Amino acid sequence: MNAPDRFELFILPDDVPKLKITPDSRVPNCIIIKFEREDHTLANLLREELALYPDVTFVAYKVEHPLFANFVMRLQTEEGTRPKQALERACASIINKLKTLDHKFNEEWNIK
Amino acid sequence: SSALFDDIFTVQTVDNGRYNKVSRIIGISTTNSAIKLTLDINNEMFPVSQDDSLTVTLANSLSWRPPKPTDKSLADDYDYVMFGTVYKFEEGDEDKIKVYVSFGGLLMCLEGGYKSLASLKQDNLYILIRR
Amino acid sequence: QKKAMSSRAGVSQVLNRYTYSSTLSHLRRTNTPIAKPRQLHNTHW
Amino acid sequence: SKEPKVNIINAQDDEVELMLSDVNLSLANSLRRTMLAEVPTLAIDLVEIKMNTSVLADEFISHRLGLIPLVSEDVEEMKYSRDCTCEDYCDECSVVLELSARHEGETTDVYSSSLIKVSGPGNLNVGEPVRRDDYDQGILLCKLRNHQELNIRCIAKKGIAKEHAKWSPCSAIAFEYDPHNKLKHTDFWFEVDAKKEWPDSKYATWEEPPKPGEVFDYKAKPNRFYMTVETTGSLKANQVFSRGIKTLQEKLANVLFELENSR
Amino acid sequence: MIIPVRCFSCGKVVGDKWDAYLRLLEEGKQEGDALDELKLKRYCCRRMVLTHVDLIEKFLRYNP
Amino acid sequence: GNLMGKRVDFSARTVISGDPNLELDQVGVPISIAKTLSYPETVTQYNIHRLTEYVR
Amino acid sequence: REFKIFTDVGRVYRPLFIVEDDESKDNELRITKEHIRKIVYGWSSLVTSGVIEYVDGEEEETIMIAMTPEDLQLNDTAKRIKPTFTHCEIHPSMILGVAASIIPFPDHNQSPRNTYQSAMGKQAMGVFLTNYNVRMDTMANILYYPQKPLAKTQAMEYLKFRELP
Amino acid sequence: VPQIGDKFASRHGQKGTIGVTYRHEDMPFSAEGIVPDLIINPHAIPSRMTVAHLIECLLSKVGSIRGYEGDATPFTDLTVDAVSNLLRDNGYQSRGFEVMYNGHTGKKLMAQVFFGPTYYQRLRHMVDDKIHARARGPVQVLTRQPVEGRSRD
Amino acid sequence: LHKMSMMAHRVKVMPYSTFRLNLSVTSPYNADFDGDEMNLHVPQSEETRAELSQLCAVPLQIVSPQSNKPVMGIVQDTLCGVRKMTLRDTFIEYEQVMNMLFWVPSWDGVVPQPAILKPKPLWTGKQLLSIAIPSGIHLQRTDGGNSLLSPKDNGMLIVDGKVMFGVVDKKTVGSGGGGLIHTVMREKGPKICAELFGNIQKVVNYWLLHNGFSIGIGDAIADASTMKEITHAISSAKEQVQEIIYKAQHNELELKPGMTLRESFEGEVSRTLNDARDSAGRSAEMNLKDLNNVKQMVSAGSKGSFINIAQMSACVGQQMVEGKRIAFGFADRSLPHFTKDDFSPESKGFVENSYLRGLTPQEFFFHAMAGREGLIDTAVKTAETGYIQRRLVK
Ligand SMILES: [Zn+2]
Ligand SMILES: [Zn+2]
Repeated sequence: MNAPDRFELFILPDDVPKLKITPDSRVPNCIIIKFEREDHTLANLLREELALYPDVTFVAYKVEHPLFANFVMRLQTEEGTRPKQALERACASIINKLKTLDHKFNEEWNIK
Repeated sequence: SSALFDDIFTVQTVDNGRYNKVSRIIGISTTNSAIKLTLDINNEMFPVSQDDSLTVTLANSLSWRPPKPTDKSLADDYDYVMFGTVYKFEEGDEDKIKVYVSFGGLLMCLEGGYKSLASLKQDNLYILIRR
Repeated sequence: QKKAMSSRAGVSQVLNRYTYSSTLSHLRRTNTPIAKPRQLHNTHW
Repeated sequence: SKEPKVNIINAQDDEVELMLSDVNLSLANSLRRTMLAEVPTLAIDLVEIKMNTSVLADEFISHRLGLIPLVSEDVEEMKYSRDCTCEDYCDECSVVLELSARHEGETTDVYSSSLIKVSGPGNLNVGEPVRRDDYDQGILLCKLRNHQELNIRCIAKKGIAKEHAKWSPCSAIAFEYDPHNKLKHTDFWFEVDAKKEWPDSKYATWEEPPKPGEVFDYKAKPNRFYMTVETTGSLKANQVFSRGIKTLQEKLANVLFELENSR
Repeated sequence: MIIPVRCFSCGKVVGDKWDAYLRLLEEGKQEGDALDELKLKRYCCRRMVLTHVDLIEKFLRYNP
Repeated sequence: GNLMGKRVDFSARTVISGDPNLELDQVGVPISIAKTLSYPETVTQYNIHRLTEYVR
Repeated sequence: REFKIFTDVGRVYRPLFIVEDDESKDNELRITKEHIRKIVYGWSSLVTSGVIEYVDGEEEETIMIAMTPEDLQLNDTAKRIKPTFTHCEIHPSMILGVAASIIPFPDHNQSPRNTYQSAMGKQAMGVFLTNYNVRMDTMANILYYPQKPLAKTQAMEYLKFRELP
Repeated sequence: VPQIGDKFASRHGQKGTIGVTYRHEDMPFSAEGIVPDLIINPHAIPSRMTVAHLIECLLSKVGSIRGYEGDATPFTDLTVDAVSNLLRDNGYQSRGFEVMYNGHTGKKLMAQVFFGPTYYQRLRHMVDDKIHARARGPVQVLTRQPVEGRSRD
Repeated sequence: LHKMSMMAHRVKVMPYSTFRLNLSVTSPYNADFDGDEMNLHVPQSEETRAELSQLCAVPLQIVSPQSNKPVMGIVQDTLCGVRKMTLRDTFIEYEQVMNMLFWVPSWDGVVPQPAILKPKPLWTGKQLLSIAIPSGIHLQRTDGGNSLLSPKDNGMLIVDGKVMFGVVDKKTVGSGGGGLIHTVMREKGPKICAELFGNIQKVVNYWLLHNGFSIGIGDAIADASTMKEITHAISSAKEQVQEIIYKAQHNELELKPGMTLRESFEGEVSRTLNDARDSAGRSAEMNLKDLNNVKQMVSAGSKGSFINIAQMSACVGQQMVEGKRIAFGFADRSLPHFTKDDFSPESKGFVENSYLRGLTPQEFFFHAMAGREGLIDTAVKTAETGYIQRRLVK
């Protein structure tokens, strides 16, 4: 009756970006990234793999409001080091970890 | 850049007054018999039983940087380092003083009277302990 | 009927049909025309 | 071998118990829900009822069929009819099925086996009424008396558990770690003795007890996780893990693509 | 009112188990065990059939 | 009944449910309702731009 | 020193068990396990054999009723503490009407609460009849998939509840 | 369909409406896999005092696992201590309680929860039968003020 | 019936057919979600709006003029949990300490020095909760046995807007006089304090969301030996009654001045049964450790009190109507299942059982007649007070 159409939790509508990055004035070298159409599934995963990279000085996230499947992530790192890269790497590291996993899950499997 | 306290005490007793993971201990000084110490502590993180020889130190110095300082200074040559603030300066008769120290939720009490020019009235205060 | 409403209204209603136990209750219902009557007496046991 | 490591446990056709070690909890949980909610499947979405003398109403039946598990082997090579440049739907983007059931023998039953697959499969095992039943006719839809008819026509589509529950192939998933509370990420309730009053978990048999004389290890983090992935059929439990890893990747892909588009 | 495809609580199918159940009753005289063998472990999927009230039967005795 | 208190227009009523992520003074309103109640706001060369979007 | 006789039409009455001291070898309920297993034998005979009597509110005044048939003719420190006989109570859980009759363990809730459910029950959804598919009545609701409760009262057995959850 | 507003209740005066609706992931769960369909607040217990609810839950958590029909009838010879032992014979905690992992992070809950199957009636009084909003609509005749009831706008 | 029964709120359009209101503003209207409906009115002039924000704004209403104290505090979950979250035993690590500051809209953007650095760097609730409290907020308490080193972690001391020691609950964040709310309005202003809520909320709820919390029958059972220790306090009390009934069926008792021998008979039974139940529960009260959830919800101050627990785990108590123990509707007796002139407690309405044990028929009945009285006026004083009110207004 008043509930949106289910498929609005992942499909982006007419000109709208998945990612929105804003600079932080509060402190030097900091940003707040607005993620569209997402949740804890992908969020918490990025947050985690950042406290592994001892080059990240800060990494938190939050859900503005539960009705809308979105979330803001605020990250702050050391001097002259762009977070995006550490995000790429650790994200790639996930894929590598997963590439390995996949493989390691295939050989393991085969022995049945 | 100097020290403001150095003394080994002895656990008079350990109290776990309704705390499954924290115990409040008390102990007198080995030097003067006027300096007492009351301090709450994480019995889970740092176990301690009655009759122990601990060395307490203090002072304020060596956003909040994460670790990384492994190849930087490290005045952490100890095994317990809390941060907090001090509030009151009480005088129990004579010229004996006694400051009350709370660490963001963790209380502490010092007593004696010989820091009439050592223990300041600022917020700063870092606790240290060893062995 | 007539210009004689000087009767009692409540008697005979529109049998509930929300749930079975609802309908049941309704037939097994008693009324009582009007601080003491409302009390739950012993005799009700 | 090295960094992350897999350790499959007892696995069958409709389950895959297993141990995932050398990984952060964060990522286990992440993967957890991805199977539960974001794995492509295939369920009926549009129903063009032709005849129905059943005691059940139209949309009552429509619901039922939505949950029934269909094949999803080559499910990954299809597009949503909405994205398909064909007005509405078609073989190149949808799968149509028929169903007619007339009551003649004056109680006739309607099992899912009576469904044909009139539309074009694009030549790939998929869109088939997954039967694991011994005879060949899983899930009895309904019964009917004397002269009651029933003519349907189902159309199936992609979709995921997010869009609707009628999709997810998971259906319950076990997850536990550190059965003997050593990390103390919990404070057990009790009246006298915790150990005796608190049931030992069947996973407690794969790890050594605490052992008192040892102090509390603190620098330790949540490593090794005992799971179990139940399946309903449609996709082999293994793919139901791979595709997840992959869908997550596909997401992780755009996460890297969209990234560039912001450079 | 007929059996519920997939259990609300967890999701596991439960459409097929109907005829199987009503048989393991009539003859083999089981409950607990039947279920256990039907592969219905945890109470979540369990409660669905054992709590199902097949109304449809009386409805089917109706004309149209 | 009708004078010391009367039924009035521009009013609505529904079912309440609390939200722990709404500022103290806020009040989440159901889309349906927002699409029903209006407010006479005069046209001004400062909000025309915003109004011209809203009107289309 | 008086005798009240009422034949009247409109007198509420309940049924009770008869005790009678017919034991010339000690001090016991007239009913036996033979009447039981025997259950041309209606309820009218169960009365035509002097095994139950209809005691109205007035007559009650001058009688003494025993609660539990058994007991009223060491312990576990967990269970509930329990505290000439002329009549016995068929069963205490029969003093309830439709509403409370469906409430599990009403003797464990604050009584005024039971009184609430006693009303809300008359406002839930389910199935109110089976002919429903042939009724042209204004307003009516049927719960998609019903479900008989996981816990029940022996009395429910007479409220056909299992067939109409 | 039940909506984020429809009213519900058990058989213990524990009436309540929907505040939100989560899915399987977001939902808390137990090692076994088993996940809840409903989550009501512990605060609705202390002053309501309705304890049988908690009991109805336990009993019903046994008949579920044991497959045997659960008798709840009034004054019989069944106690919480008795039931608790039977539930210990089957495998799960003697009081019902189970461990749960927060559906968002996967990390365990520092506490334990009273997880157990309880009967729930879906009382009528669903939102879309109450939701009403008007701005200058059908006016009454005698008064000329608006009209009564949401049904007549 | 309140000045606060109507307040201006900021509109936030959201989906789904329902009015979404904040939790803390529940008690002013005195509403719940068990089906309650709410009326909404929509302003129409340019001035009307100003009038709505300058006189009816929620922040201005924070302080109720009738009792020169607030009328909105922290309820249920948020209250209940903030207590836990506050305890010395409550520690939080970086990973969570990050997601918590982020959740605070007002965060100054400065991470406070960890209360621990030594092996693993942890924090405590008391700490983070303070980041929601603005600078310059000075609070001093002192309860009963309260002195600069609170053993049981009692009292409350906040300087510069940072928690030093003590637990936070009903007493410290309730609609009370000293109330931390009352002070932030007065010291900082309406706006900031109205915002203060949202922060304190988001933070607590989040923590609880991860720490979890529940309640179940287990939180209502008394020790194995305690259930015995109580029994003989009811047995002895029964005889301590039988004694004074014997000592009454002998005229060996005096009429408490101003009262009738019958009234004076009453006067003792009541003070005997009451005091019994009163300690009966108190025996369990101190027998329920500081982890028992039901207890927690009593210390937190978020629902129920001693009495409640008592009536659920020990003895419900004696029932009564019109001030006197169950009358004699049946000539010279409570029920026909009793010997006439039976003055004992099982007849005059004394439920010796606990809800946990499941009351006897008789007891179950009496109990209702007592409750029955409640509902009566609750369906009369509800509008008769309103009647009495209407006059006062008019
Ligand atoms: Zn198409
Ligand atoms: Zn299930």
